[PDB]
Amino acid sequence: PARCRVCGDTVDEFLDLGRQPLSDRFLTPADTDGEFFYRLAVGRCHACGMVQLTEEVPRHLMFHEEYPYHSSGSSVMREHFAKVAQRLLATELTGADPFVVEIGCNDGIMLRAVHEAGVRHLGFEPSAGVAEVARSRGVRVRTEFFEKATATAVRESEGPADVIYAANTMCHIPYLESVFQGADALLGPDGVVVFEDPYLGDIVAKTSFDQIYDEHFYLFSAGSVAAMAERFGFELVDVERLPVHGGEVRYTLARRGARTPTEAVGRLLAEEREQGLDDLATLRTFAANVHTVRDELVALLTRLRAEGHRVVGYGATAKSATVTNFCGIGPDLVSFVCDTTPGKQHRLTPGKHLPVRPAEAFADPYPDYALLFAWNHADEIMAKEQEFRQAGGRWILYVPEVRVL
Amino acid sequence: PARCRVCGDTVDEFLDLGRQPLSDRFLTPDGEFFYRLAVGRCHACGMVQLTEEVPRHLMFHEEYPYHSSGSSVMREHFAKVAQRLLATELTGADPFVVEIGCNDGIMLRAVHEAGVRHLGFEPSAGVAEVARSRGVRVRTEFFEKATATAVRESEGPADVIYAANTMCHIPYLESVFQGADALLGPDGVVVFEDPYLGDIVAKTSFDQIYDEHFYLFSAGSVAAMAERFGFELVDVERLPVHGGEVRYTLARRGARTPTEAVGRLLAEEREQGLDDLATLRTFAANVHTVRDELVALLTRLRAEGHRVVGYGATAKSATVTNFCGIGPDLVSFVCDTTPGKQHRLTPGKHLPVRPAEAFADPYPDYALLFAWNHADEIMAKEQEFRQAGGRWILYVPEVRVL
Ligand SMILES: Cc1cn([C@H]2C[C@H](O)[C@@H](COP(=O)(O)OP(=O)(O)O[C@@H]3C[C@](C)(N)C(=O)[C@@H](C)O3)O2)c(=O)[nH]c1=O
Ligand SMILES: Cc1cn([C@H]2C[C@H](O)[C@@H](COP(=O)(O)OP(=O)(O)O[C@@H]3C[C@](C)(N)C(=O)[C@@H](C)O3)O2)c(=O)[nH]c1=O
Ligand SMILES: Nc1ncnc2c1ncn2[C@@H]1O[C@H](CSCC[C@H](N)C(=O)O)[C@@H](O)[C@H]1O
Ligand SMILES: Nc1ncnc2c1ncn2[C@@H]1O[C@H](CSCC[C@H](N)C(=O)O)[C@@H](O)[C@H]1O
Ligand SMILES: [Cl-]
Ligand SMILES: [Mg+2]
Ligand SMILES: [Mg+2]
Ligand SMILES: [Zn+2]
Ligand SMILES: [Zn+2]
Repeated sequence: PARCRVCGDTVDEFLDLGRQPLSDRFLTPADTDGEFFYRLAVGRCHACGMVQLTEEVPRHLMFHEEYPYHSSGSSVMREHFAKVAQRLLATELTGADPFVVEIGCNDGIMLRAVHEAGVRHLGFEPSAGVAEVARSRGVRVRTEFFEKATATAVRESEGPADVIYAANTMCHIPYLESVFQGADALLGPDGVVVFEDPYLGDIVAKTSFDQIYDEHFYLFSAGSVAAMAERFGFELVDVERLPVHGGEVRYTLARRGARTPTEAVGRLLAEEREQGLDDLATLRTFAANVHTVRDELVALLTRLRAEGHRVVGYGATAKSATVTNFCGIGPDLVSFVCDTTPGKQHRLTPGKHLPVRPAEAFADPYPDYALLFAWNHADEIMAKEQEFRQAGGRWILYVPEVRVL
Repeated sequence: PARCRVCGDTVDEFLDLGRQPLSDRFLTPDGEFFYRLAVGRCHACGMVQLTEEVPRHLMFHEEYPYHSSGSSVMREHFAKVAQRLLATELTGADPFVVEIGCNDGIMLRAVHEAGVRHLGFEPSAGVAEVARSRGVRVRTEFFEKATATAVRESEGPADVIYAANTMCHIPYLESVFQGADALLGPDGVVVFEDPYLGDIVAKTSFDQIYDEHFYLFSAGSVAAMAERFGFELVDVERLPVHGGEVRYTLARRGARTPTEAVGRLLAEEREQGLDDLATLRTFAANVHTVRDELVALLTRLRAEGHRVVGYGATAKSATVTNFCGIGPDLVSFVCDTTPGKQHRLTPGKHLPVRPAEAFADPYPDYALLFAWNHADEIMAKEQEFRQAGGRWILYVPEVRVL
């Protein structure tokens, strides 16, 4: 059976999402025959507790020059990261020439604020097209993967870092031991690694299975991160819940013994215990709920198609690949998906090949129903689409359950 | 005989913050108003409330120096509120939102831009003209039974009545909720967000207690006030703004099913013991502790010869300075970005208010952070101060130097 990527012990599988494409490999017609697939399934290490995918997707297939996710296409997320820059600038710098490092800086949504404040900084972004965005904003960015050797080389040329930050990146990286070897080389004396990622507790509580796909190798919790930190000579010393991306936790890891864990760490552990997050049974109940959501969503879409309604998807999310492929949802059930990201438009969604169109197509004419794939952005979207609702249009949500609004 | 402004039963006092000035009344350099600031808990309905009501025309007036749109974080916060209300509550052919206390109208402007019918109530003439300037329909009236009833009659039913940092400012809740009964749709709701009692107690954030904050709402006291007025607490949400708030959703009794969040927050109040006067006494004890340590610290520092400056001329700061006895001998002046407040003096204790630039002229040894709710923003801005060896004094949730 599978072996844990953190500790090497045995992983018990609890959800099999079947054959899946790369979530962010939007296709032209020419690409469909060559299309990569893998088996997506999730399990729990019985030793260390880390919840993780069973099949590692090679990193160069996911992250590469044409990687299509631009972080700065959301107002809520631009403002989130401006506040992140402030937090780090306020609490994690010392001395005359402090140094902020980000792993997975993308289009520079966070570091651009660090730069504008005059603080020395460096991002690692192996996806060149978004890295060019970051650079166009004044950000220093190496087009390379953060791992032990690259971090260690930066330590020599740039000196110690006050903080290494990563958002929606650390869970994308199976090779955590290399990353933390790199952090141990690169951080200064009072340095920390601060990372925020989709939280297992929220996923389980919301039945948000679409948070499970190729780029989410780990579904972190405080318990698993605490064990992982200790294994690599680090220590979980602070936790913070965040509402973005469906529910996340931001973890702060110091070298072991360097800092006093905050009371927040124990509080979140107790939440996990109240949730039963570390019982496989809870995880099995999750998997049954995932199956109910699939049946109810497919039955709803099938009925709306039978009635001759028009259904269109809203937001070509990476997440949505898990939904379409696990649920068997093709162009017969959802005619196209509207998305604001220019590089996603005029292409086909992974595996199930829904056409992606610009947002403007949503109004020409308005559909009867919009399937909200970008449900983590619901208020922004439902707010602005007033003409849709005035014409009687309805929203279909499937988190935390299938429902029509 | 302290009487509950919601149910009229007896209020038991648990904290006395002494003689205080009006919080937002900054002085040019004799006729200075003081009132007694103290807080108690109605033993019958649980509502925590000030023991003396400041007459409202003294507080809310033409030159009121808070514009909501002044802060980036509240601009951002209110954009999201607009999106929330528009997404969740303002459904139908021709939905109508009313706001109590719309101020300079940032929130309603997004409702106006979405093409939704609305009306702000804003009795401060000046902020009201700003809101109008942004396209917001505003009456320059206090929201109360009569004014709300007439809006019902010209404009028809409202889907939502919303209030931010305003409901806690209004003693006359019965009048407000009558207004809302006249004016709300069938499935309409009153949605309001205010500084949360549970956070105040948890953070010993006693500077949240001052003239404008007449009520310190909890889920429990809100549920009881709602039921008194024939409404029902059907939703709650915690918000990090202004030191910790909760947003309460009220519908008419039986109109909606309370969300699971209402019960969870009531549980957290059970766990915190928030409905026990003993817990409030403990809080009052901690406030006294905070004063001792802060005073003792500032005194040590100025004997040691160090220079101290305040950062942010907040409304809240007046409670701290006057309760703690903090005058210009302990803390030399206060920097602030509100032109409105600059080159005037602080209420009661009289620290002078000078613009942000004065902080760097030269930097002090210690900066006493009154605008503690904006710590990241402020501390991230002030890189040279830190680089120069500066230090920050905070007193929430406890006195300490970072
Ligand atoms: C607000 C808005 C968005 N949209 C569109 C824009 C995006 O294409 C998509 C949203 O993608 P959004 O939920 O942010 O991330 P995705 O699930 O892809 O997830 C990606 C991939 C990644 C790194 N692995 C990850 O973990 C999260 C961080 O990011 O929706 C509109 O059309 N109209 C809109 O008004
Ligand atoms: C960010 C920043 C602020 N500053 C300054 C700006 C303000 O004067 C003060 C902040 O006041 P701020 O915490 O918002 O509210 P106050 O307690 O006044 O409270 C007021 C009174 C009122 C309506 N009753 C209320 O409840 C809240 C909503 O608003 O500090 C800087 O100098 N530099 C900065 O970088
Ligand atoms: N080993 C590694 N080092 C640095 N970046 C990496 C990486 N592996 C993947 N990435 C980058 O991680 C990013 C995840 S996208 C998330 C971007 C941004 N921090 C946000 O929160 O929105 C991608 O741009 C991808 O190229
Ligand atoms: N009965 C009443 N009706 C409407 N507005 C009122 C009121 N009593 C006070 N106000 C106004 O309520 C506001 C409180 S200040 C808060 C303003 C804004 N809602 C915000 O959250 O930033 C002031 O503008 C004050 O003039
Ligand atoms: Cl399964
Ligand atoms: Mg230790
Ligand atoms: Mg539009
Ligand atoms: Zn393991
Ligand atoms: Zn009472």
